[PDB]
Amino acid sequence: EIGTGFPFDPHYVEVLGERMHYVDVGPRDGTPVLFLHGNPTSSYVWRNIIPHVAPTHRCIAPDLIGMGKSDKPDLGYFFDDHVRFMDAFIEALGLEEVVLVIHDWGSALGFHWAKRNPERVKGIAFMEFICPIPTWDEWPMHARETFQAFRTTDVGRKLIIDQNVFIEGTLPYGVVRPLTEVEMDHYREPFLNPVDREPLWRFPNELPIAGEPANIVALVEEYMDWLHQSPVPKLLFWGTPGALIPPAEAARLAKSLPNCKAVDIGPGLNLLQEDNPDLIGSEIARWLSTLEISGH
Ligand SMILES: [Cl-]
Repeated sequence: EIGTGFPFDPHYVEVLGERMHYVDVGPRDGTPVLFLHGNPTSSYVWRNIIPHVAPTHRCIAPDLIGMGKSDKPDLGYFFDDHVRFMDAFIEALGLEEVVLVIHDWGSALGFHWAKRNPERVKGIAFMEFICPIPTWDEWPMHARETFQAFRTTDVGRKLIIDQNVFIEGTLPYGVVRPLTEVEMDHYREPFLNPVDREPLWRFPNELPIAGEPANIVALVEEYMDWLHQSPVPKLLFWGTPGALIPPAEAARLAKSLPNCKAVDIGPGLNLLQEDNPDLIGSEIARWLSTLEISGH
């Protein structure tokens, strides 16, 4: 009873001269809800969540540049490249105020956008998000060893670029329930050609771990300090054991962040959307019905 289909018409918009693919469903009668995926997923990750929200709120879910059905410009696919394209995507759709629903690298994009444009963010739903990781000791050995290997230019590229391990390993390892072959083939579609795998390797190399890279550590601290002082409505989803956000950290954030509701999805690792999309979609729709936005 977790759906494998993608029941949305294709949309594409030109952004900095490149095409970006996106979902866009639901009425243009209020504040749209912008869904931002991370590594190594696409808008496909939101397929079972959006249908709970779309009847009453417009849902917009882009594929990041170099990912999903978006174009593949010859870039390094550093976080700042994703910032440029996601800022331009939001402007190309003429979005004014938004609600954010964000995950993994999509959460870095959304929180960084919110810090720069705080008056335009009416709420943030977030899960398995990017915050500073001051020590490798915070991760279990198996995850520590694999990401330390990923964060090399020789070994890391052989694994992610040549062997496609982020798709063939990290992805199904991040879902507690078994991902099916149909779902794996959806996630594999953008990365059939090894030369298209650059974003999958640059992303782990950008993760703010033990002080490096220092520019990402600084920007992440900046948007976490922003979040910690912001009155914006917040909805945090978490699972057990989690990956980036263990239960103990979710419990801390539930008390430290202003105007925050936390929801336990049950068993989960990084890809919570693949373990309990029904609860995540149901709870986003209930929370949207409490915000001071059109339709309240
Ligand atoms: Cl990553």
